[PDB]
Amino acid sequence: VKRTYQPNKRKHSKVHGFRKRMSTKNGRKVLARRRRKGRKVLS
Amino acid sequence: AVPKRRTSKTRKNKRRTHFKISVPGMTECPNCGEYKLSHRVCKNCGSY
Amino acid sequence: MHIKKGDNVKVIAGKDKGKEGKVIATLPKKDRVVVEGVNIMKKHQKPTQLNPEGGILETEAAIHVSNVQLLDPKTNEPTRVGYKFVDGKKVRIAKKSGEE
Amino acid sequence: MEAKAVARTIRIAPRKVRLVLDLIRGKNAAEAIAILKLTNKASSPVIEKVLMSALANAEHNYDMNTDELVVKEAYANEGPTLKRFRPRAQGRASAINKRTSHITIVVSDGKE
RNA sequence: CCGAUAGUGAACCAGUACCGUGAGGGAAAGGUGAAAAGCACCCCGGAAGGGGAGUGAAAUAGAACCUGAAACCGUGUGCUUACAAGUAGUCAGAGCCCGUUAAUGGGUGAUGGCGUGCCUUUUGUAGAAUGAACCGGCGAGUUACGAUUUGAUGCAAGGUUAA
RNA sequence: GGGUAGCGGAGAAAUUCCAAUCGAACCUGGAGAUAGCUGGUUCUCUCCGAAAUAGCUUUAGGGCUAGCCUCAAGUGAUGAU
RNA sequence: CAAUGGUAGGAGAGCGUUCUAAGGGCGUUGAAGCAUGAUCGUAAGGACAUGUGGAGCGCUUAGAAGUGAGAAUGCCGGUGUGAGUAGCGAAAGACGGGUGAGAAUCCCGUCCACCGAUUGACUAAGGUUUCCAGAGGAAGGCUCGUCCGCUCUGGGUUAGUC
Ligand SMILES: [Zn+2]
Repeated sequence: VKRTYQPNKRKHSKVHGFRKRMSTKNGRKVLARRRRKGRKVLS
Repeated sequence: AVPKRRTSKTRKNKRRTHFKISVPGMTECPNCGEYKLSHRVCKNCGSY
Repeated sequence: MHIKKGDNVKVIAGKDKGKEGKVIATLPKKDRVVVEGVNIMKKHQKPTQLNPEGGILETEAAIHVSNVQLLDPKTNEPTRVGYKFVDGKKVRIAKKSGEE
Repeated sequence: MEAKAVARTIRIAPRKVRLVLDLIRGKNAAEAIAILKLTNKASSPVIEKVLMSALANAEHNYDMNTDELVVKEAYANEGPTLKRFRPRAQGRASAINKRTSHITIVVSDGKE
């Protein structure tokens, strides 16, 4: 059976990722939130 | 299909009354004073 | 601390108390001088790369500096130490006699 | 007098070691060496080098005479268990126990 | 005020293993000894493990290393048991084995009498109505303000202050 | 390789699919939503000790007042046979 | 002299647990905790002796509370029963020699089998050192293991035209 999640390096970085996040006002809110929690990776 | 009560320790040790093993035949060898199984070769200077 | 690497001291605690000795190394971070002849040790000298199988290797172990007290030179008995400024520098004095 | 030997955390379930110890309990050590090397069970090679080490402790450390030595006590104690898993049919796991054993063997010349 | 199931999620290389495409969710895990003085050397074994010797007050204080409960798993034994119908006890009671916080003692137990768990919920449960596999931890009428009633204390035609 | 996003998309139409989910996805917050319903609520002795009935109620497996219990301070034979 | 069965409930008197005040005590000649015992009080409960343990802890009067568990298809840990039971994941091996403490299972040989529009050869994506050579056998491997995609310490990817 085909499963969800067929991985894809370039799709992964265009939908989730630093520049995509820093493009929207709500994406910068995600990254602010993860910084005050102290996550080791932000995106 | 599934146990209705647990098994007590008493009832478990009675079922295991017969779960044991016996020693082998294991006679002494005439060539070397030793021990070997009956009707098999000796594992010590193999003679028969 | 208040004891240096050359002073001769007495031991006022431990099982080797009442012994006069000389100081040979201080170890100030953990506060434990190594006096000569006190606190003898028995280490198992294993076979080394450039040594033999050995035996027991006698040596000295550190001692807490609170179990030691200097010796004023005149009377030769234990005493605390103070300071008085002379020659522009700091100077140890024996609290019951003159300078060290 | 008595002499002792132990093997700690031998990776065999204590139920399985115990079948073979009930064969040599109270036997003369010359006959029990042969029972263990003429038996087909997995613990037999392990148990007999606990038995030979106890006979060696008897002659070297205690100056005994191996001819009249006997197996006085032989037992297996539960050692600590490892935790493992087995995947099952529809997303669920089940528990495996990897159980160990402490083994003790006492020999004695039977005197006082 | 807490004292390692507590106190921060985190006393420890914690927003970390790990889980999720992502937003996000989110642990477990402290203690050698005063001092490493951390077991030279011999013996069995391929090693692991062990028995001695030694260091130390102490080594079941030997690195999962303060103490070490219960459930559970064993080894040895004193009394008992293969004609018997058991909610497993209790009251009566021989025979045998022991000897105390020394008092009309302790262990076992042939045989006799009488005896259908506990909780919850119900008119009524041995219930074939509910819940619990066992052991351990820890898990539910608090205290702020206001009202009322009772006790107890000061003062009394007066009593009492708030910021 | 791209685009359509939940008070929304997509649908040769089945209440079908939108990350093993869909009569309205998932995650965080308001938040200890509310729960006249079920389940739990932990030491010991002593004294007393009942109700499953009126009446009203979008009210009958809920509630309120009275009837029946207790404790205290009064009244003083007014209770029973 | 008289009273004393008791659920829902009302009322009274107490036992024990942590912390504080004041007073007075005990502890390396061994405190607390733990274990065992044939002891004491009307109950909740209190002592004493020994064993282990290694530094703190009771008593009296008063005060203050995260103050007492057998039940919640309770929460977390760790141990049973079922039980030496089910299973051990599509398909063919045999023998000889060798290596080793240990061989059905590792290496070499011969024969036999199986796929062959594929169980062969390439290559995108994806994965990121699994690649190679020496060494190892704790755990992983559904058995074993002297072996390994596992552990150890040394290496390995070369472009004007792909
Ligand atoms: Zn022979």
